[PDB]
Amino acid sequence: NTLVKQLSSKFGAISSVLNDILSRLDPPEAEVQIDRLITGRLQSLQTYVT
Amino acid sequence: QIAPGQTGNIADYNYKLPDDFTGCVIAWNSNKLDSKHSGNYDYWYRSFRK
Amino acid sequence: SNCVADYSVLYNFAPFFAFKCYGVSPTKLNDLCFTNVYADSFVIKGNEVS
Repeated sequence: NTLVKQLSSKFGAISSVLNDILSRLDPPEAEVQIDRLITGRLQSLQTYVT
Repeated sequence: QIAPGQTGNIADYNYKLPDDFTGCVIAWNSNKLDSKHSGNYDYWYRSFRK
Repeated sequence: SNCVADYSVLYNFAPFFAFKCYGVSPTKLNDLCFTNVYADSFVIKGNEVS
């Protein structure tokens, strides 16, 4: 439940929904917002697996 | 206007760089070489496109 | 409100000194882009544009 609920967090991004980031921003900024979301999800997956 | 992530008549219809472009854009004032009092037909922009 | 906004007209109205967007990038404004639209119009000095 915790791992799924972490998907709703922004982790510093404008929006927690990946499709909103791709729709609103051009590639060079969207990549930064995505990298922030990736970092947050990577932390959540490593915590879950550990 | 000649830069990654830019928009306008040139970025949109004449010269576009990739958004992961690397390299240098060098610019200088050429008023004493290109200017003509009657104008110069040879220089234009596409200004419309599909 | 209740308008099908088309943003290419801004480029038709004038060349611009600045066009900085936060949370959205140019050319992505032709998808759903606004909810409650407010346009704040004012005159400032060039040194104060930043």
